[PDB]
Amino acid sequence: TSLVSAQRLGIVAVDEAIPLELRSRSTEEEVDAVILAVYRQVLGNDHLMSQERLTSAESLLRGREISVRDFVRAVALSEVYRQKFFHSNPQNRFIELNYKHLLGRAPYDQSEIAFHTDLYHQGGYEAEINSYIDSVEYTENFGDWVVPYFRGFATQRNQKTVGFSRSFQVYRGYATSDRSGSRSRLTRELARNTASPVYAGSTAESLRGTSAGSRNQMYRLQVIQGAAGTRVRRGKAEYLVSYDNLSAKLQQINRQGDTVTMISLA
Amino acid sequence: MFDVFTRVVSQADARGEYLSGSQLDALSATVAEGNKRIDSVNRITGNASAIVSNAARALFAEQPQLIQPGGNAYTSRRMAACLRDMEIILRYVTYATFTGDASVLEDRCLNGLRETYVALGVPGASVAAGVQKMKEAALDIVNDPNGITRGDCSAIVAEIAGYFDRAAAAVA
Amino acid sequence: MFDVFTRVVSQADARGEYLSGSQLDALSATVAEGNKRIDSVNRITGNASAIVSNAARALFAEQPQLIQPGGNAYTSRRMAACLRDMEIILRYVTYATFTGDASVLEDRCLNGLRETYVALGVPGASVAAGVQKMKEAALDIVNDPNGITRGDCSAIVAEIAGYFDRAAAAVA
Amino acid sequence: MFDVFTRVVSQADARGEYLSGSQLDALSATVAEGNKRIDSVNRITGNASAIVSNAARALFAEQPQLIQPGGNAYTSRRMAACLRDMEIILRYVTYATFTGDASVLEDRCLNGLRETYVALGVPGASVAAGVQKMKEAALDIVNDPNGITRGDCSAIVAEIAGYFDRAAAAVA
Amino acid sequence: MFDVFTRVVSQADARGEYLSGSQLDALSATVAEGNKRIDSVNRITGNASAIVSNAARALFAEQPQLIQPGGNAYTSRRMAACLRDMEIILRYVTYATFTGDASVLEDRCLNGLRETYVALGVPGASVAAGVQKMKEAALDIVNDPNGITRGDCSAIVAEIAGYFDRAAAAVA
Amino acid sequence: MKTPLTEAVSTADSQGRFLSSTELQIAFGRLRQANAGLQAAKALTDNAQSLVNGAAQAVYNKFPYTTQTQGNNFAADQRGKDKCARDIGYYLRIVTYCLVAGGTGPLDEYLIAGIDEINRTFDLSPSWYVEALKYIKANHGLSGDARDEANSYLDYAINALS
Amino acid sequence: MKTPLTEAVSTADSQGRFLSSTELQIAFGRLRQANAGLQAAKALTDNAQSLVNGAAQAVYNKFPYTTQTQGNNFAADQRGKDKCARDIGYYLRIVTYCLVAGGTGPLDEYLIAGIDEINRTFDLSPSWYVEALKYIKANHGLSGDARDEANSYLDYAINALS
Amino acid sequence: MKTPLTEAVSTADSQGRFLSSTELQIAFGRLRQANAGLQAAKALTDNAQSLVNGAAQAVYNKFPYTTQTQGNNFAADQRGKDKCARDIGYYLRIVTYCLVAGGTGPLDEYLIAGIDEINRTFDLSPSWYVEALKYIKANHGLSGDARDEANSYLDYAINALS
Ligand SMILES: *[C@@H](C)[C@H]1/C(=C/c2[nH]c(/C=C3N=C(/C=C4\NC(=O)C(CC)=C4C)C(C)=C\3CCC(=O)O)c(CCC(=O)O)c2C)NC(=O)[C@@H]1C
Ligand SMILES: *[C@@H](C)[C@H]1/C(=C/c2[nH]c(/C=C3N=C(/C=C4\NC(=O)C(CC)=C4C)C(C)=C\3CCC(=O)O)c(CCC(=O)O)c2C)NC(=O)[C@@H]1C
Ligand SMILES: *[C@@H](C)[C@H]1/C(=C/c2[nH]c(/C=C3N=C(/C=C4\NC(=O)C(CC)=C4C)C(C)=C\3CCC(=O)O)c(CCC(=O)O)c2C)NC(=O)[C@@H]1C
Ligand SMILES: *[C@@H](C)[C@H]1/C(=C/c2[nH]c(/C=C3N=C(/C=C4\NC(=O)C(CC)=C4C)C(C)=C\3CCC(=O)O)c(CCC(=O)O)c2C)NC(=O)[C@@H]1C
Ligand SMILES: *[C@H](C)[C@H]1/C(=C/c2[nH]c(/C=C3N=C(/C=C4\NC(=O)C(CC)=C4C)C(C)=C\3CCC(=O)O)c(CCC(=O)O)c2C)NC(=O)[C@@H]1C
Ligand SMILES: *[C@H](C)[C@H]1/C(=C/c2[nH]c(/C=C3N=C(/C=C4\NC(=O)C(CC)=C4C)C(C)=C\3CCC(=O)O)c(CCC(=O)O)c2C)NC(=O)[C@@H]1C
Ligand SMILES: *[C@H](C)[C@H]1/C(=C/c2[nH]c(/C=C3N=C(/C=C4\NC(=O)C(CC)=C4C)C(C)=C\3CCC(=O)O)c(CCC(=O)O)c2C)NC(=O)[C@@H]1C
Ligand SMILES: *[C@H](C)[C@H]1/C(=C/c2[nH]c(/C=C3N=C(/C=C4\NC(=O)C(CC)=C4C)C(C)=C\3CCC(=O)O)c(CCC(=O)O)c2C)NC(=O)[C@@H]1C
Ligand SMILES: *[C@H](C)[C@H]1/C(=C/c2[nH]c(/C=C3N=C(/C=C4\NC(=O)C(CC)=C4C)C(C)=C\3CCC(=O)O)c(CCC(=O)O)c2C)NC(=O)[C@@H]1C
Ligand SMILES: *[C@H](C)[C@H]1/C(=C/c2[nH]c(/C=C3N=C(/C=C4\NC(=O)C(CC)=C4C)C(C)=C\3CCC(=O)O)c(CCC(=O)O)c2C)NC(=O)[C@@H]1C
Ligand SMILES: *[C@H](C)[C@H]1/C(=C/c2[nH]c(/C=C3N=C(/C=C4\NC(=O)C(CC)=C4C)C(C)=C\3CCC(=O)O)c(CCC(=O)O)c2C)NC(=O)[C@@H]1C
Ligand SMILES: *[C@H](C)[C@H]1/C(=C/c2[nH]c(/C=C3N=C(/C=C4\NC(=O)C(CC)=C4C)C(C)=C\3CCC(=O)O)c(CCC(=O)O)c2C)NC(=O)[C@@H]1C
Ligand SMILES: *[C@H](C)[C@H]1/C(=C/c2[nH]c(/C=C3N=C(/C=C4\NC(=O)C(CC)=C4C)C(C)=C\3CCC(=O)O)c(CCC(=O)O)c2C)NC(=O)[C@@H]1C
Ligand SMILES: *[C@H](C)[C@H]1/C(=C/c2[nH]c(/C=C3N=C(/C=C4\NC(=O)C(CC)=C4C)C(C)=C\3CCC(=O)O)c(CCC(=O)O)c2C)NC(=O)[C@@H]1C
Repeated sequence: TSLVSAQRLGIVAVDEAIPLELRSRSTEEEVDAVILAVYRQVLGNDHLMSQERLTSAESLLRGREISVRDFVRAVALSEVYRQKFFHSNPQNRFIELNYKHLLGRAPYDQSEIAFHTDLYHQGGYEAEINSYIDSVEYTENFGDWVVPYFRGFATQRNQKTVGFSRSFQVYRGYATSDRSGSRSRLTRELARNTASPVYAGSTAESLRGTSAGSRNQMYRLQVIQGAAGTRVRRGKAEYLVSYDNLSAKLQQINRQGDTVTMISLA
Repeated sequence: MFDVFTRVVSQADARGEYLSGSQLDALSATVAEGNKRIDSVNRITGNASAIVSNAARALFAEQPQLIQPGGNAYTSRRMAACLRDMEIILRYVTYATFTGDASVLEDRCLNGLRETYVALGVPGASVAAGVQKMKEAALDIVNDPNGITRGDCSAIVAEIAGYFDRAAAAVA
Repeated sequence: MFDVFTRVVSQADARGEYLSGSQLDALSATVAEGNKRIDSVNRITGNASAIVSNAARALFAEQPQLIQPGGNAYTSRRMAACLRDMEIILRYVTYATFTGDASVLEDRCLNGLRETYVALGVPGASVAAGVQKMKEAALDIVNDPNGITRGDCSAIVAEIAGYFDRAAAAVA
Repeated sequence: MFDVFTRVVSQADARGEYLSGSQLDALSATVAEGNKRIDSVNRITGNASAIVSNAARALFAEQPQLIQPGGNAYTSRRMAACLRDMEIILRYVTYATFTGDASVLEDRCLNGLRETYVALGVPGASVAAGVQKMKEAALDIVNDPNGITRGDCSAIVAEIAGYFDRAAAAVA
Repeated sequence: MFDVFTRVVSQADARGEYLSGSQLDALSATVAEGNKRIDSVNRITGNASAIVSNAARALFAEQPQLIQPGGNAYTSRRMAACLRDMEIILRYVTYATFTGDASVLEDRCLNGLRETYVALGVPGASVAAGVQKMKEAALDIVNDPNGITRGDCSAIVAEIAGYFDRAAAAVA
Repeated sequence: MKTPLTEAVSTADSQGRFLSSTELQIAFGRLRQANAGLQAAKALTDNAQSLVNGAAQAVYNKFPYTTQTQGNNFAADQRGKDKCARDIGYYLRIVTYCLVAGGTGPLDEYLIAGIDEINRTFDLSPSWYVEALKYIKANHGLSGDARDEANSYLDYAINALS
Repeated sequence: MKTPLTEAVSTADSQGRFLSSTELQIAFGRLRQANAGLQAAKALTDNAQSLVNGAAQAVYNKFPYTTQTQGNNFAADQRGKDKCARDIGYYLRIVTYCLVAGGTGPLDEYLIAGIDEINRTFDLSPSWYVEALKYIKANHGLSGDARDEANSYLDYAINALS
Repeated sequence: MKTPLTEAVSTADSQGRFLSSTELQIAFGRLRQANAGLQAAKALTDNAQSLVNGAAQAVYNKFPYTTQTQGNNFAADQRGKDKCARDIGYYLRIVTYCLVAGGTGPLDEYLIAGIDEINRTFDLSPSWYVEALKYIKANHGLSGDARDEANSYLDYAINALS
């Protein structure tokens, strides 16, 4: 997005990224750059050890035996990808990782989860991975020669608006990676077809003044609450409390039986 | 909240403009409808309990899954909450009618209601159905020609229908 | 994921220590149970389809609300998903039995499953009931003395029961 | 791709020898021409839209069959593509001028272009003619003596003319 | 890919026949060789780096043109690529030894390698020579009688030699 | 085909790794099993006709409508009885391949993949084949390791069909 | 963590399959090996100090410059000698893990992944560690399957360094 | 082959753009540098025999065991000294290319890419070449921009080796 919003949201570097295409008669440097970009994208920006590199697939790409899309698929099917993102993750976390890594977006609806859980149950891991790379969405955005890149922060034809808000759950900043498994932050909002506020970059910040206690820190607690006391006006609530009152607030929420969905510094 | 008059005022102040003759004339016409507005509010209010309970009974009859064990309206506590929500919505609809502006209904009642209902598992589409039943009963009551000076309330009745429709659309 | 061996290794490496003679003996004792472990895995696997379908039939007979129209297992897609979940849980329990460590079951199957079911409205208590039915049929299959070298499998059977119990706890 | 420098380096390395004194002197002469090369790239670039649109207009006037219904540049998508190709070729010509080596033009623009046009049914001979018209206007623009430090640019103009001739030949 | 067992299965299936007693006995004879097969894979694997590095030094000593400037193994990338290719071929020979069938080596490594090297300018004959040197050292390593239960590994050594010869013949 | 040795190499190849001790242990595991598998294959092969005939009759006994109803999918005529025996023979023969190969590879490759579509298209009940497979489990006469491996493949097919 | 049991499940999980005879055979291969692995681990563990000391000395002898030359990367002082003996001890300890685990997993994860970057950054020669590993091979005193497996891990580390 | 002129076009081409003032300014940057680079390349080239022999002896002095120890990787014989002298000459010659090209392109393409595997496979210490490159840095006699650009490439090679 434009500087005014991208700066607040921590996505300036994403906005200025340029799709990388492997051209005919590319140099050795250009192939090297492409291999690096694929590893960064498909492996979610993990530090890649030399022992983990796909020696053979790299050779074939460099020899123009296989396309960039073939090389993306080789990496996605590799044991490295499996160990990083599949063997230690629940399925729905695995699926959103595939959407981030391979399509550069967040899942749009629960039925995408259902489709891919069914496909894994039917044809296993390879069939699941191939669905992303062979999809119309992959072919029309990246084709055979362009390295995948994150798309979720830009208006895409045939996207859902909530794809933009959800992007911030799966993209956590430039200096981040999908390395620790874990659970999906998207589970509830996918299942119930809703959206969640975007607290990223500097949008989590809230004013302190003289009301933020001894450490001048506020914490934002997002809860789901019901009336099991004073009247509850909203099923979803946020509380801003200082560090000194944070234990009391948790205990209050806990005593009321309400669910904490997220807590972060404000 | 805004009423029919302050709504026009707020727009004019932002433009730095006196209200125009046409706008003043439009408000004059609103004033001429006042007695019929008042009567409609009084008629819905006077029948509020019947409207809510009949709509609720009709709703549960058509959607028995709501009150079967495990249903969202099952147990006294959830049945009570459900009846309260029906009353709440009807009440704010009457507020909007009284003020002649939807802002009270939108700000105080509908804003966030879909979000509340999804978060807590309340079947919004069933709330919408009940609202529609309350709409039909209230409009019948408003339109009843007995015991009232005869006249044409179609404009106020249309405005009231718009408020119920907003309420139904907001919960689903 | 860890197996019974690498579980001990990982703990030892974090402490910078060689495995103690006690730890090696305990692992040697694990090896001595290896054939029973394999037999239990083979037996459960050979009866997977019967185990899942029988438990599913019993579950729906015991809990008819699941398959009534509007129920969570009504419609072919949801019924198919339900049968799939039963099979998935059984499959990872066999994995954990095979490896002698729960990490595969916990990481791949149970982690976040409760939240998934709550989010979707899948009745986790019913899933737990289904798991319990699968467990009982599984352990009987494992313990059947017919057609196998006779011996005491009580330890393996207890370990397997622990995996089913962990699954049942997790979903509800 | 290569530039005028790395072209010499690459040949030197294959022979395992340092650049001769005359090769270094020759590159020094290339450096002495750097400002004129930069000016020519800037001048063509500044007039790119005019160069393309004028040559295209001249081409269609000279070759009306191209734009008649059924002609290859008929329909907006085909005309659009034709204009794009003219600009692509001009752009890569400037790249070659900037670097001082044809490798960029050959590798990234002209490689496969004849086969592309043959497969599409694009008349390659008409493309070559359009490239000739772009060449003509470009060299006049580069040689325009006004508003620029005076000097002899004939060498750079010859080098540019070669790149255009290379492009025209690759299609025709 | 095939292993020694599934190679026979696939042929039998193509004819719609059970394996004959002669075929099963042949397979049983292979089983008897299994320990020797495993030892040979282990020995080659344990010395893979030395086999490659010594074979490469010996090849560049006999064929110094490969490592002079402009030679095909000159520059670090080409030298590293050359050493990689040697290790890849050796790796696939151990796969074939391990499976007891040449398909993995042929399907994945050799099929198309000649054509690939021709297009790259890689001297296929020099590659074959290097494969020969690796073969000779590898067979000596397998045959080392020290530190192993003595026996006749002539059959397994002949098979391994055949795999090296396939590799050598496939490049030149 | 999926067998202990090819899967070992396939995994190693994808990692670009030489075979290590893990793969050697897989090979040893195959060797422990091979002779019993080869013995099971010979025993099933020798009694193939008896098993196939017996299994086919077991199906007819349990599903008598198959020999009484006219239709392309049933065995009321000699044509269907021959189809049926052939099919049961296929299951039996491919099971012996699995014992030779040491895995479900042959079943997956030649029979199981696509069987759902075949049975649906030609209106063949998978319950028929389950019964035939159960008969074979009950009559092949194997014991010990040979019995355990054979039954695992018979059950693998049975589970695939249900 | 490459290990026979984890590999078997990893593969089956990737395929979304129950464990089959292929994986059961893998488990048998492990069982055939495990006791020898544990015995080797015990023997290396009990002799840990002598093996590490001997190995470090064998390196110091083969590369005397490492004891004579100043620098953070050499063993001229006690600090460097400590670091060196510590490193060789890491190699030995993790090798015992491989014997317990039944695969190179522990070497892959704990030691080998990234070792190239460490040796280059801190200017440590792989040949030093190769000598240390050669000594351990020549002096662990193991025999039989314990020897074969332990050497496979010692050679795996050696090959990874060269 | 990274150089200012190719990088400018590569960037613009990736964006489908004509060259703009940005790329023009890169060219001016190249021009400002090119004459000093060409001067450095001549100076290095004319003294190459001395710099290479001097650098090699500096390696031999700093690492005397390289001239005393038998082994294919060491220079105790004439064969190794010729290999060592050749290798240092490669570094110097390719460095002069970087001065001609105005970037590290030549070092990246011809030398750096794959050097880790070579040194590891043939057991060559990168410290030897670091010392050789350090000798050249102190003995090429350049000043001004020729010194600064030339040292950047020698430093670039050193950082790649460390
Ligand atoms: C549509 C709403 C129906 C309708 C209404 C209607 N009402 C009037 C006029 C009046 N109604 C009142 C109301 C009240 N007087 C009171 O004391 C109270 C208690 C607080 C109330 C609610 C009044 C004061 C009037 C004005 C005097 C009169 O009696 O007429 C009209 C006539 C038009 C007007 O604006 O005066 C109308 C049309 N009539 C219908 O037929 C609809 C079913
Ligand atoms: C043939 C190409 C025509 C021609 C060219 C020409 N140019 C110069 C000299 C210069 N031109 C520039 C250019 C720029 N300065 C900037 O700041 C930018 C904007 C990004 C540009 C494009 C510069 C810096 C010089 C040097 C200073 C000067 O003005 O002299 C010359 C003179 C010789 C030289 O090589 O410098 C020439 C000949 N001259 C003609 O008559 C042709 C029509
Ligand atoms: C030709 C290859 C050489 C040769 C081999 C040979 N080996 C055996 C027997 C065995 N070898 C092993 C191997 C291993 N055991 C392990 O635990 C591991 C580490 C993972 C390995 C590699 C085993 C288990 C045996 C059987 C028991 C034994 O200790 O002997 C033989 C004997 C014949 C047989 O089939 O067993 C032979 C011949 N012998 C030579 O002389 C050749 C140089
Ligand atoms: C509790 C699980 C039941 C039980 C088990 C049990 N099994 C054994 C021994 C063995 N079981 C096997 C298994 C297989 N061999 C094969 O070839 C296959 C197919 C791949 C399988 C699954 C083996 C190899 C053995 C060892 C040889 C033997 O037949 O004895 C025992 C005996 C103890 C042991 O550890 O060996 C036992 C107790 N026994 C019961 O009574 C329970 C109902
Ligand atoms: C115009 C009346 C107001 C305005 C608009 C504005 N919007 C954006 C950015 C986005 N708008 C959307 C919305 C959608 N994308 C979709 O795909 C869909 C349909 C499914 C919708 C509804 C999104 C996702 C974005 C962000 C991503 C993108 O920009 O492509 C901007 C740009 C903000 C920036 O900083 O770039 C603007 C300006 N702005 C006003 O001031 C008006 C009130
Ligand atoms: C070293 C002084 C300290 C230390 C570091 C450490 N970091 C990680 C892991 C990661 N570091 C990063 C950071 C970046 N990645 C980027 O791309 C960028 C630039 C935009 C940065 C700054 C990331 C993303 C990771 C995670 C991904 C990955 O690990 O591959 C580790 C590894 C932790 C682990 O293995 O789990 C370590 C050790 N650790 C210390 O103890 C020092 C204080
Ligand atoms: C029986 C003693 C007399 C009687 C009963 C009667 N009840 C209703 C309607 C309702 N009954 C309930 C009660 C409950 N719902 C709950 O969830 C629980 C807590 C677990 C209780 C106790 C409710 C909520 C209703 C209204 C909604 C519904 O119909 O379910 C009726 C019908 C009333 C109507 O208007 O439909 C009747 C007839 N009536 C008698 O005459 C009996 C003596
Ligand atoms: C009845 C037709 C349906 C139904 C209702 C139902 N609602 C709730 C809970 C809440 N309803 C609200 C709504 C409001 N509260 C307010 O203060 C206002 C603003 C003026 C509104 C609009 C809220 C906030 C809640 C949550 C807090 C509370 O319960 O008071 C429930 C209970 C949910 C639960 O299980 O806790 C129910 C049952 N349920 C149905 O099945 C009908 C379709
Ligand atoms: C009738 C033609 C024959 C027959 C029927 C029969 N069906 C079942 C069990 C089930 N039937 C279904 C079907 C559906 N569930 C759905 O949600 C929908 C889509 C909306 C369909 C079509 C299912 C899912 C079941 C299993 C679960 C359940 O019992 O609800 C049975 C019993 C099977 C069992 O094992 O219990 C029977 C008997 N049987 C005949 O013989 C008839 C010719
Ligand atoms: C059956 C006894 C009960 C039941 C099940 C049920 N589950 C879902 C949906 C999901 N179940 C899972 C779980 C997994 N998927 C995996 O891949 C794995 C790991 C390998 C697990 C544990 C998931 C992820 C989903 C959501 C995605 C999907 O739909 O596939 C449903 C469907 C819910 C819906 O809204 O469609 C059902 C029906 N339901 C019952 O009523 C039984 C008690
Ligand atoms: C008429 C309303 C005004 C007008 C027209 C005008 N057009 C051109 C030139 C072109 N017109 C087109 C348009 C099309 N070509 C197609 O193939 C199709 C789709 C089927 C369309 C709509 C094109 C492509 C050109 C350029 C090439 C050509 O000349 O054929 C001109 C001349 C422009 C020039 O520079 O020669 C004119 C004059 N001009 C007016 O002033 C009218 C008000
Ligand atoms: C215009 C002077 C003439 C003309 C052109 C014309 N070209 C096309 C289509 C294509 N042109 C290219 C060429 C390139 N694409 C590249 O990326 C580059 C290298 C960077 C080049 C040189 C390609 C690939 C196509 C096909 C794909 C595409 O159009 O994007 C057309 C359209 C053909 C059609 O049938 O649509 C046309 C019309 N046609 C004339 O008549 C002029 C002589
Ligand atoms: C070394 C003894 C000889 C030698 C080798 C050499 N090979 C290449 C380039 C390639 N080699 C391959 C082969 C494979 N890649 C794989 O992944 C596999 C397994 C499927 C094989 C068999 C390929 C594909 C290439 C091209 C791509 C790449 O460079 O990686 C080179 C490089 C040539 C060049 O860079 O131009 C070399 C030097 N060369 C000799 O002179 C020796 C005889
Ligand atoms: C000198 C500082 C020390 C030394 C050198 C030495 N090097 C080798 C062998 C090789 N050197 C290289 C290096 C390159 N080859 C290239 O193409 C380039 C890029 C242009 C470089 C930098 C290579 C690839 C080899 C191996 C192949 C070959 O034999 O040429 C040796 C011999 C190693 C062997 O095992 O034969 C030696 C001796 N040795 C010392 O002791 C010096 C301190």
